[PDB]
Formats: sequence, structure tokens, C-alpha cells
Amino acid sequence: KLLKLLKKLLKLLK
Repeated sequence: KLLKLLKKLLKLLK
């Protein structure tokens, strides 16, 4: 789902 996609993109900045 596109909700877990937000966590997959978060590790690219945090």
C-alpha cells in the first residue's frame, strides 16, 4: 500500500 511507501521514502532523509 502507498502508506508504507511513505516509510520507504523517509529513510532517504532521516
